[PDB]
Amino acid sequence: LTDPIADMLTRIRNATRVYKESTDVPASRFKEEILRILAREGFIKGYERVDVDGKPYLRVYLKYGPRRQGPDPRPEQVIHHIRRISKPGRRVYVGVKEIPRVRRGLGIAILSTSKGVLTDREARKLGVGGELICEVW
Amino acid sequence: PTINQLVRKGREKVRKKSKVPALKGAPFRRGVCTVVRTVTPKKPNSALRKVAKVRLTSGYEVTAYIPGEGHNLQEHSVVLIRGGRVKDLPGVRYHIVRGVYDAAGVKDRKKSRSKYGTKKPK
Amino acid sequence: MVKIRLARFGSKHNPHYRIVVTDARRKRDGKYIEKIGYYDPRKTTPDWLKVDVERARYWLSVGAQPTDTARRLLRQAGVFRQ
Amino acid sequence: PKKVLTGVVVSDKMQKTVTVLVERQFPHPLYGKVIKRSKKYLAHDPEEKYKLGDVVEIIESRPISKRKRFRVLRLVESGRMDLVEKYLIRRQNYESLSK
Amino acid sequence: DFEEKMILIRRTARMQAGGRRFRFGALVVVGDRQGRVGLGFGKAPEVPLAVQKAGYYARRNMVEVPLQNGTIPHEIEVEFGASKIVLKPAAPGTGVIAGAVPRAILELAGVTDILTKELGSRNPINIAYATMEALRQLRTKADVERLR
Amino acid sequence: GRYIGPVCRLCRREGVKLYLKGERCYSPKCAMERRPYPPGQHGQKRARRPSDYAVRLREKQKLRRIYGISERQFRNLFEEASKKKGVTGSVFLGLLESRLDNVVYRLGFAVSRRQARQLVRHGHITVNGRRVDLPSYRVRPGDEIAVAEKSRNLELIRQNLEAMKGRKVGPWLSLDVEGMKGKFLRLPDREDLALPVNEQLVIEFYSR
RNA sequence: CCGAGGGUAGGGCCCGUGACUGGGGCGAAGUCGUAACAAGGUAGCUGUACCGGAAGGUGCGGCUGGAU
RNA sequence: GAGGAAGAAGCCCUUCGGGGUGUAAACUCCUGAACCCGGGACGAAACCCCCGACGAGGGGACUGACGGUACCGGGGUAAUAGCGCCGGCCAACUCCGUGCCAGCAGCCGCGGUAAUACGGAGGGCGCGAGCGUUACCCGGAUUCACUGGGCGUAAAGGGCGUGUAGGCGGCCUGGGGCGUCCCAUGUGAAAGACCACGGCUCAACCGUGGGGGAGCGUGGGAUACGCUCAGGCUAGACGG
RNA sequence: GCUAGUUGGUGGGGUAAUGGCCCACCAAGGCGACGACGGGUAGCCGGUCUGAGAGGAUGGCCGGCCACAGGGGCACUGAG
Ligand code: SF4
Ligand SMILES: [Mg+2]
Ligand SMILES: [Mg+2]
Ligand SMILES: [Mg+2]
Ligand SMILES: [Mg+2]
Ligand SMILES: [Mg+2]
Ligand SMILES: [Mg+2]
Ligand SMILES: [Mg+2]
Ligand SMILES: [Mg+2]
Ligand SMILES: [Mg+2]
Ligand SMILES: [Mg+2]
Ligand SMILES: [Mg+2]
Ligand SMILES: [Mg+2]
Ligand SMILES: [Mg+2]
Ligand SMILES: [Mg+2]
Ligand SMILES: [Mg+2]
Ligand SMILES: [Mg+2]
Ligand SMILES: [Mg+2]
Ligand SMILES: [Mg+2]
Ligand SMILES: [Mg+2]
Ligand SMILES: [Mg+2]
Ligand SMILES: [Mg+2]
Ligand SMILES: [Mg+2]
Ligand SMILES: [Mg+2]
Ligand SMILES: [Mg+2]
Ligand SMILES: [Mg+2]
Ligand SMILES: [Mg+2]
Ligand SMILES: [Mg+2]
Ligand SMILES: [Mg+2]
Ligand SMILES: [Mg+2]
Ligand SMILES: [Mg+2]
Ligand SMILES: [Mg+2]
Ligand SMILES: [Mg+2]
Ligand SMILES: [Mg+2]
Ligand SMILES: [Mg+2]
Ligand SMILES: [Mg+2]
Ligand SMILES: [Mg+2]
Ligand SMILES: [Mg+2]
Ligand SMILES: [Mg+2]
Ligand SMILES: [Mg+2]
Ligand SMILES: [Mg+2]
Ligand SMILES: [Mg+2]
Ligand SMILES: [Mg+2]
Ligand SMILES: [Mg+2]
Ligand SMILES: [Mg+2]
Ligand SMILES: [Mg+2]
Ligand SMILES: [Mg+2]
Ligand SMILES: [Mg+2]
Ligand SMILES: [Mg+2]
Ligand SMILES: [Mg+2]
Ligand SMILES: [Mg+2]
Ligand SMILES: [Mg+2]
Ligand SMILES: [Mg+2]
Ligand SMILES: [Mg+2]
Ligand SMILES: [Mg+2]
Ligand SMILES: [Mg+2]
Ligand SMILES: [Mg+2]
Ligand SMILES: [Mg+2]
Ligand SMILES: [Mg+2]
Ligand SMILES: [Mg+2]
Ligand SMILES: [Mg+2]
Ligand SMILES: [Mg+2]
Ligand SMILES: [Mg+2]
Ligand SMILES: [Mg+2]
Ligand SMILES: [Mg+2]
Ligand SMILES: [Mg+2]
Ligand SMILES: [Mg+2]
Ligand SMILES: [Mg+2]
Ligand SMILES: [Mg+2]
Ligand SMILES: [Mg+2]
Ligand SMILES: [Mg+2]
Ligand SMILES: [Mg+2]
Ligand SMILES: [Mg+2]
Ligand SMILES: [Mg+2]
Ligand SMILES: [Mg+2]
Ligand SMILES: [Mg+2]
Ligand SMILES: [Mg+2]
Ligand SMILES: [Mg+2]
Ligand SMILES: [Mg+2]
Ligand SMILES: [Mg+2]
Ligand SMILES: [Mg+2]
Ligand SMILES: [Mg+2]
Ligand SMILES: [Mg+2]
Ligand SMILES: [Mg+2]
Ligand SMILES: [Mg+2]
Ligand SMILES: [Mg+2]
Ligand SMILES: [Mg+2]
Ligand SMILES: [Mg+2]
Ligand SMILES: [Mg+2]
Ligand SMILES: [Mg+2]
Ligand SMILES: [Mg+2]
Ligand SMILES: [Mg+2]
Repeated sequence: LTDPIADMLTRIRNATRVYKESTDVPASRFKEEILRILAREGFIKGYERVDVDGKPYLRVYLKYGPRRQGPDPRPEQVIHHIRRISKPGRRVYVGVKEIPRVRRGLGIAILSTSKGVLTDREARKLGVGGELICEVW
Repeated sequence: PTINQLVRKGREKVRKKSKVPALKGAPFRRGVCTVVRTVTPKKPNSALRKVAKVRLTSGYEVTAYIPGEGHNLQEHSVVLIRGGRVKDLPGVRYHIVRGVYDAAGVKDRKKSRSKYGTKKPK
Repeated sequence: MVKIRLARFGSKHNPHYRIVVTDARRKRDGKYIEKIGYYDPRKTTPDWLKVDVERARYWLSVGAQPTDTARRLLRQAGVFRQ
Repeated sequence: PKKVLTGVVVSDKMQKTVTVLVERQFPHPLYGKVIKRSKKYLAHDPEEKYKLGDVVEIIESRPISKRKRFRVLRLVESGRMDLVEKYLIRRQNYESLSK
Repeated sequence: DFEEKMILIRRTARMQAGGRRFRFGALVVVGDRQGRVGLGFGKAPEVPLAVQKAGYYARRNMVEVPLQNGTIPHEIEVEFGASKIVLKPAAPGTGVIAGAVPRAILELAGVTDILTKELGSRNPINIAYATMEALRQLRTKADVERLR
Repeated sequence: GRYIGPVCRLCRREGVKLYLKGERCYSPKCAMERRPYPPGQHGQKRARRPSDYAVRLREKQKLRRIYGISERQFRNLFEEASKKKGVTGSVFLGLLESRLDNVVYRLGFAVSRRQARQLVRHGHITVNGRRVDLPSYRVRPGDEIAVAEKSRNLELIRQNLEAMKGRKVGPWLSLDVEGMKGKFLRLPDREDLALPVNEQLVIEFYSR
């Protein structure tokens, strides 16, 4: 397991595409700060530090839209799209002036700065840049 | 490829092959005709297309097409050539310019005269 | 010697000079040390001469040597007024 | 200011001169990945007091010889034969890279 | 009512003993230039029938596109099979920068200022289809907050 | 230089009346009144559906032929508008309507833009007192387009200013008749000129 | 002393050219047969080996991208 | 330039009725490129001279190659148009001639006796003192794909291991602050590019003024992530 | 795979000045898959053309730096 951050984004994405109420990821302080933002932006209902077989996990409670009417009842997602940006094979860093705007504004870019994990909107306010972790909408 | 593989090897910028090597970078080349004859074209066409074997100042000896109706070109005819293959005459990659050196224009030409070295009729 | 003179810019039959400090061995319109204003011999615009006197007097102070007509245009600018 | 580098002494078989391997990192100009490059410098050791495996600092200096334009500034750390072996093991791998 | 525009009329053939026997296909987009657009593909043994049959499905398959000052809210990229369509919001003085196929769909839906690009296979059918699904997934700041 | 050949064939081709002569343009002898179909052997044949490229080309030629201006100057004015600020469409028509020969026409000094050009070109016009014989001169807000004093006793300019004594002009214009002089107030809107031209199609033509 | 270079000798690389010779591409209006595509009339393909005017054949092993 | 026929001749097409070139021409009036005379520059005020003091300051004169040019004024003649294309892409169609011939051709393709594709003609489209052609560069070409591609059968997984270098790497804590992020500061010449104004009658061209940037030097600051050093842990891995 | 002034040292010569720049001796070192050595092509940049950008291509005109003056070698004069 070479990229826990991309493994968590993928655990969520695989979980949301089958409409799970939750899914557990192996826990870490950097992961919680990333989920901390998904809640504070409504992409998730939130998480809780659970344990499985004696090992510290993060149970992430997923969130979807209203049921739909037609041949496809399955409801619209709330996290339509979440993908890794900076990777172990290619670190990606932006200064404050080059922070991108995910989806014209309707989306969030998650950064790690020396003022902590922040959205692109948060980061522009505090005027810092950092490692472009991922993007969500 | 991975990002590391791209660092190690890069992307190959492939070169373009000139379709007119005998020109040696010029827009035109002067030559002298050696063989002036007709050549039958390939399928599915049938004709007797007029071709000249030209000995170029660039050193090359090539076969250029003689366009238009009728010409006045013979062995030793000085001639200017330009790029331009004839699709249906394999090996013919160049055209002789009518109306330069010993190439006459097309007689009684009225339309498209600038492409056949024909001056304006009064 | 560094000098103070007119490097011609502009166009044909439309001269516009920059009163300039440069090494005398430079070519006329070549890399100059500093610009200290403009000059327009034809008096087209209604302010056809300008001099940064804070600097032009420095270059005199430090050694520079204006040409004849550079000096005259530096005179109409009051760099010599006592 | 006089450029200062940090590297490990990978050779000392010269009189009054040690060979210091300096390393550096930067993003690839086009592919963004962080890549490592390295360069050796012939370092003036006027007291032959620096030993194989010493992480040291060299400072840009007026020319001492042909290729010697750096003197050792100070010791940074000692006993780094782990780094000297990586360099030597690569040089030993070159014999297999021929024909 | 709804404005229509023929996009594609092609003739396909099928083989039998005695020879080939044809059939026609009509790509028609309908819309009001106000936020409502539909696309339908119609096949019939003669051109006018297929054209009319295509207008029919176009009304039975519509999409409301969230126009905002004549541009789309957010940039979107959709792949339909091997065809890919790109749409990017654009300011007032822009125009509709698009190939013939996507231009017709954006124009009739009221889009006046957008940047587009076709990539991948440029098959007009699959490109027309990919433009609809792109419009169909456009979202407003409203729906974003509604979802969260 | 400019196009100098038969001008009714343009209107007949464009399917609309372009007022390229002034007087006969309102008579029953106007070509579009008698033969509102394109010139040549095939004018009275049934038109087939035009390609999208034809449509945009036709609109562009309609807009361009109106001013009798060259495709070169046309395209250059357009390119300026494209690099200019705001909406290219408005600015294009604005910079079009700011030509001296065009303003001279709008002021009723001349019955046609051709006439205006020959007026400007023959120096019978001034700008802010300064004589200007350049048809492509750009008029600016605040200017003043007067008849040359040494030309005020000219039959053609007389009859034309007669016919304008109380004729309106564009809101962006004024005209002191009898004094033979007007003012360019501001650069016009598309609203101020209902030219039979969708200009967006001209944008789309040049975006190919 | 060094030294432009000239001289003797021996190497290396590259270009142009050569009696003759190898196969290749194209032309097509020819001669021979019909190897492949259907079970293509011996299922095909295949590495190798031996052989035959030619396509190709056969041996050994492999593959199914083989009909019934 | 304006006016100027239900519309001359000629030429082209035609169902022989007529249609087209076409307000195009002729014709009328208006203006007046050219050229003919009058005047005629800006660029040139310094060095020098005189008073002052060989300075400050003031006063005086000489000098134009371009050039009798630009330009101003006065007069004044209707006064060069050509080139490409009209099968599809691609805007623009008919008649004759030819009959797989002669020829066209960027690609697809045209020509074998009713060719919108050859040759001419009429007509049409596009540009215009230019119009086309050839060569070459970037584009379209996400067709070397960082942005922004792929590899079962389309071109593409190495015959299989083992392993060197290298690339990459788990949970928690602290030190350092190399990467990384922020602030300040130096550098980033002029021209060009861009925004505004202005000077040649416009423009081209040119002048004046305006805003930056990356990158690198320096000082200061942050520590999440990556790195490094240290200490722990057992979910990876290895062993009993 | 490359290297004998080759890489380093001591001494001296030489220059306006550091240096194997040069010489004498001592040592056996220096460089290379992060591409040495060799072959080919090319003056480099501000910029220029194109491109949505990233990028690609280019360096004529103007400005900066370099190199050269029939092919080579050389020093003299000199602040240069
Ligand atoms: S008379 Fe009619 S057709 Fe002729 S130019 Fe005037 S408006 Fe156009
Ligand atoms: Mg990325
Ligand atoms: Mg010759
Ligand atoms: Mg044929
Ligand atoms: Mg002869
Ligand atoms: Mg060609
Ligand atoms: Mg022609
Ligand atoms: Mg032709
Ligand atoms: Mg002098
Ligand atoms: Mg030494
Ligand atoms: Mg909606
Ligand atoms: Mg597809
Ligand atoms: Mg796909
Ligand atoms: Mg927007
Ligand atoms: Mg495709
Ligand atoms: Mg296609
Ligand atoms: Mg009107
Ligand atoms: Mg349309
Ligand atoms: Mg704009
Ligand atoms: Mg007069
Ligand atoms: Mg109108
Ligand atoms: Mg374009
Ligand atoms: Mg010798
Ligand atoms: Mg010798
Ligand atoms: Mg000798
Ligand atoms: Mg042979
Ligand atoms: Mg067989
Ligand atoms: Mg058989
Ligand atoms: Mg068989
Ligand atoms: Mg066999
Ligand atoms: Mg045999
Ligand atoms: Mg035999
Ligand atoms: Mg046998
Ligand atoms: Mg067998
Ligand atoms: Mg097997
Ligand atoms: Mg007339
Ligand atoms: Mg009639
Ligand atoms: Mg008629
Ligand atoms: Mg008639
Ligand atoms: Mg007639
Ligand atoms: Mg005179
Ligand atoms: Mg003068
Ligand atoms: Mg004198
Ligand atoms: Mg004085
Ligand atoms: Mg006059
Ligand atoms: Mg008169
Ligand atoms: Mg006339
Ligand atoms: Mg053309
Ligand atoms: Mg046909
Ligand atoms: Mg075209
Ligand atoms: Mg057409
Ligand atoms: Mg014949
Ligand atoms: Mg015929
Ligand atoms: Mg053709
Ligand atoms: Mg023809
Ligand atoms: Mg011109
Ligand atoms: Mg040309
Ligand atoms: Mg290209
Ligand atoms: Mg590309
Ligand atoms: Mg990629
Ligand atoms: Mg592909
Ligand atoms: Mg395998
Ligand atoms: Mg192999
Ligand atoms: Mg590591
Ligand atoms: Mg880690
Ligand atoms: Mg740490
Ligand atoms: Mg720490
Ligand atoms: Mg740091
Ligand atoms: Mg800076
Ligand atoms: Mg600059
Ligand atoms: Mg002005
Ligand atoms: Mg910028
Ligand atoms: Mg710093
Ligand atoms: Mg540890
Ligand atoms: Mg375990
Ligand atoms: Mg075990
Ligand atoms: Mg020494
Ligand atoms: Mg010296
Ligand atoms: Mg040496
Ligand atoms: Mg020695
Ligand atoms: Mg020895
Ligand atoms: Mg290296
Ligand atoms: Mg390599
Ligand atoms: Mg050479
Ligand atoms: Mg691109
Ligand atoms: Mg170059
Ligand atoms: Mg050049
Ligand atoms: Mg130069
Ligand atoms: Mg030399
Ligand atoms: Mg010499
Ligand atoms: Mg010579
Ligand atoms: Mg010599």
